Amino acid sequence: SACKLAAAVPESHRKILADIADEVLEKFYGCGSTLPADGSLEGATVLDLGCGTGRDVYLASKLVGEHGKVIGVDMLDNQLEVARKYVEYHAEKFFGSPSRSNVRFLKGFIENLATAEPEGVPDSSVDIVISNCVCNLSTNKLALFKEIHRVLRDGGELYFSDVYADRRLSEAAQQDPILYGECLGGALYLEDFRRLVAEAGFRDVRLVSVGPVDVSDPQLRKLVPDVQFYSCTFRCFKVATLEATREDYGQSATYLGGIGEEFKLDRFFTFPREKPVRVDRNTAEIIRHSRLHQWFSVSAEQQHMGLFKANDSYALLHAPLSMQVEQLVS
Ligand SMILES: Nc1ncnc2c1ncn2[C@@H]1O[C@H](CSCC[C@H](N)C(=O)O)[C@@H](O)[C@H]1O
Ligand SMILES: [As]
Repeated sequence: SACKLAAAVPESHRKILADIADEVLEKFYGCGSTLPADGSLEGATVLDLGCGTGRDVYLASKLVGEHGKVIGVDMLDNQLEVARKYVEYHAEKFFGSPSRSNVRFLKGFIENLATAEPEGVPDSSVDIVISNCVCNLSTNKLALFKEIHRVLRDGGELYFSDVYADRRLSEAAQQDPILYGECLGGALYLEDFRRLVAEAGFRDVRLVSVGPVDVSDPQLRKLVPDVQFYSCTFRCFKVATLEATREDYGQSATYLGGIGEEFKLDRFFTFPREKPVRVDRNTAEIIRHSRLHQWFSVSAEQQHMGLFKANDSYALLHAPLSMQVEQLVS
């Protein structure tokens, strides 16, 4: 019904999740994973938008390690006061519990984290911004995405899970608070998403995972007849030199190990240890300016060879976003 792990949980996250307070997991309902299984998180500052009971906040906590930091934001006392419960519990995980926790919880609206109350979230403080089945619920999406842009460091990354549509919803369906409350009503047409995040400073969206979402309950399915709701997990890097098109300047880039046998960046790129792999300029700028430069040697720009076609799905790479997400999902 939208808000439920609409894919399997990744392996590494399971080991952890076992150890997460069961209360936090009874409650909790987002479409799939909003946190990489890269291994790329040690020492990061992660912010969660609409964190609720803090499932993702506490999973991030273990992932970042004792010396990274997590900040869940949520608008509701009732959701926050549940997650605050287990700060100390989950400090066992770091051995020295009642003291060793990274996490903290701010109360505020995600469209404005500068007024989040315990304390605000200043400009350029965050490495990763996550969210699990929450952004579809915003009222001013452009405002939200700009806000996210204000708060990431340069080379930082919006990496998040949310529910998206085949097509714009009818004027009617927009209004229905039942539909909206099931995290379907507010969901975005994939092409309007891309348009917005770009309007807001993110010109390069990359799709990690797509999930079938089905309304079944036909009291709803009437207002959205031919719609096909999705659950997509998207990374958008904050990097000033990205263009809206994946141009090719001759560069390869090579994963050096440190994490696993291979680093998998998106559906299109998989760098295994010490094997160079050709990339478009954006993909290079991402690696260079993000936290990734440390596991990554990256060739120099050369001559422009027009649109990047060095990939075996290059056709699709350049396709609209709707088409990308029909083809994966089939
Ligand atoms: N405009 C807004 N500002 C801040 N938080 C919001 C919001 N609209 C909805 N939320 C929060 O969004 C959450 C949707 S439920 C998802 C909670 C969490 N991501 C999980 O998977 O458990 C709720 O906890 C709600 O409090
Ligand atoms: As939801």
